[PDB]
Amino acid sequence: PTLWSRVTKFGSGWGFWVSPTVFITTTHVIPTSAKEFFGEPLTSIAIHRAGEFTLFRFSKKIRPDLTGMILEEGCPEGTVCSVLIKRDSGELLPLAVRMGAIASMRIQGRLVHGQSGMLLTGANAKGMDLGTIPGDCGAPYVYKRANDWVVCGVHAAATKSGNTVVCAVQA
Amino acid sequence: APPTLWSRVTKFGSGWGFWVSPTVFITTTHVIPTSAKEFFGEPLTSIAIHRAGEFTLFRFSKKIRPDLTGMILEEGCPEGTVCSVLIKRDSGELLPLAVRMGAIASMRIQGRLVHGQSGMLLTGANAKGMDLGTIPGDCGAPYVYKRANDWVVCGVHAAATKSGNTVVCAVQ
Ligand SMILES: Nc1nnc(-c2ccc(O)cc2)s1
Ligand SMILES: Nc1nnc(-c2ccc(O)cc2)s1
Repeated sequence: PTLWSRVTKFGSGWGFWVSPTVFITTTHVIPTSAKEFFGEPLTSIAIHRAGEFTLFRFSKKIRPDLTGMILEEGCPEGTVCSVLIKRDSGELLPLAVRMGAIASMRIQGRLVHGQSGMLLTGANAKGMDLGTIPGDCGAPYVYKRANDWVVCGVHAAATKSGNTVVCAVQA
Repeated sequence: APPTLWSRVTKFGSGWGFWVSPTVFITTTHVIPTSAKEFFGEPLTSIAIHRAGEFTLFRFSKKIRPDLTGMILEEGCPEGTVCSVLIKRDSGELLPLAVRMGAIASMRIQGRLVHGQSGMLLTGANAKGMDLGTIPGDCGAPYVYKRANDWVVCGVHAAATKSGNTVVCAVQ
């Protein structure tokens, strides 16, 4: 029983199973041509979009091995989240992120709205194993609170150092 | 981390060891099977053993891993160096956990006395549990870091606190 089981390759990045029926990802990684996802006809899937945040709800249990998790709109300022990065190499890369305010930020030429954060590995990501790269978009932001894991958003963007990041959030 | 470093990480006793060269193998002293009289088809008598607390080095009289080149082993690393701990987990999953290295320290952990180079994991607020942190079976996994032009190995996983971010690297 692991959080990592819920991180799934999806379009040009990743997504996360909140429940047996609920899948979250970053809008810009979703395929733009499709009749079905995970074997289910697109005609039977509810899609809820808010900027760079997308939620899918399926009409049957795709992952009945899972329990439903808490999903919240971002987290308090100063929370140290973990971004759960999967790589095509086979690497699992949980990185600490100190979270700040919600904002519209300029990132490599584009405007991105979500919760800002800064990696604790700091300086420059120097090595692919201490920061994010473009293929990582849709990875989840999580933290432990009392006994429960909380998911509060998905990886939307990062500056050239790979050290300022944006977490797209619900609503 | 490069495939040539993960190929050196070998399942061993109750954890792992690390091939520094074709003839040199390092591990954490407490993962060694205390009854073992033979390793990789060689008798104990044909092997040189160097032991300093939780650090153990094996030197063989012939090439066990001829596919490898010798790499640099140092005695810990400068304070503030960021290392990866190269942890293998269930079914080809590779978990290179980020750690900021601190001072040489002596601690009591789970009642046991441990000595080596302390570090603070950079994976979450606290690393309690297997998704963000280390578990007993991780002991012996190597601490590596990249410099300008190459990679260095600077010790082996010896211990971690109950419910915190603190780990200890046994050093030469
Ligand atoms: N549109 C929706 N917003 N939240 C939903 C949710 C959250 C947590 C769960 O475990 C399952 C569903 S549905
Ligand atoms: N006693 C020893 N300390 N270091 C050794 C070493 C280092 C790098 C190598 O490639 C091979 C051996 S032997």
